[PDB]
Amino acid sequence: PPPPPPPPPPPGTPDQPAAPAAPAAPAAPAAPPP
Amino acid sequence: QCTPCAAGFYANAPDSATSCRACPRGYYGPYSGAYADNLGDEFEGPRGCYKCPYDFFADRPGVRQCTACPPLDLGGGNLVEQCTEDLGSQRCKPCSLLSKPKTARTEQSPPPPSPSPPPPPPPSPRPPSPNPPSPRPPSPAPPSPN
Ligand SMILES: *[C@@H]1O[C@H](CO)[C@H](O)[C@H](O)[C@H]1O
Ligand SMILES: *[C@H]1O[C@H](CO)[C@H](O)[C@H](O)[C@H]1O
Ligand SMILES: *[C@H]1O[C@H](CO)[C@H](O)[C@H](O)[C@H]1O
Ligand SMILES: *[C@H]1O[C@H](CO)[C@H](O)[C@H](O)[C@H]1O
Ligand SMILES: *[C@H]1O[C@H](CO)[C@H](O)[C@H](O)[C@H]1O
Ligand SMILES: *[C@H]1O[C@H](CO)[C@H](O)[C@H](O)[C@H]1O
Ligand SMILES: *[C@H]1O[C@H](CO)[C@H](O)[C@H](O)[C@H]1O
Repeated sequence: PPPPPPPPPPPGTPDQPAAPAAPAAPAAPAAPPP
Repeated sequence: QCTPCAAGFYANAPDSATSCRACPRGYYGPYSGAYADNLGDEFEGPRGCYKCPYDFFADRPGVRQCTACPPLDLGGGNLVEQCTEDLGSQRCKPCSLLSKPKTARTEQSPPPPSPSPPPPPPPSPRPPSPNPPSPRPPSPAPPSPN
């Protein structure tokens, strides 16, 4: 009798963790003069 | 099997890493397969996430490259260039108002990038093919007469 067949591959590997957003844009607009 | 850390990520060990991690805000990882040895800066390696240069900035943790400071536009015809106070920062401030200027930056600029690896060789020549069945011998003549 002939030999058996081969296996199938694994899937597609995972994606890197989606990065977070950015800062809250600025802090103090314009502190009061003296 | 082992998987190489993707771009913008570094392995938290020189040899047997357990999980890739994202580079910090002030750094950037250009290569694939960055690893972070523990000799000096924690988030730094020979191929690891480098800190952004003096002029360039980046804020996203996992990024391939930084970007230059944008030209600030306060209104009509006011394009004022911006720089950074320290070596690696995620915010670009006006170059006029920074305290320590280009004059006092005594850091020495790191070397160029070492060259790129050679290609993969061709597929090796298969061993020769098996010679055919050798021929047969002569055949026994019919018994001589009596
Ligand atoms: C000769 O042998 C090689 C194996 O190395 C190969 O099967 C060829 O197809 C055959 O002709
Ligand atoms: C190396 O040179 C750059 C200019 O590209 C800059 O002066 C840095 O301060 C220095 O480290
Ligand atoms: C690879 O070469 C560059 C210069 O091309 C640099 O010296 C690196 O330190 C080296 O590893
Ligand atoms: C291959 O490697 C070097 C770095 O070693 C560089 O990124 C080249 O651009 C690349 O072709
Ligand atoms: C097939 O290719 C390899 C390349 O690594 C080897 O040099 C020989 O050319 C042959 O085994
Ligand atoms: C005799 O010659 C060869 C062997 O010597 C072969 O078997 C032939 O079939 C037979 O006739
Ligand atoms: C009978 O046949 C054999 C075959 O070899 C032999 O030639 C004798 O001489 C013949 O008489």
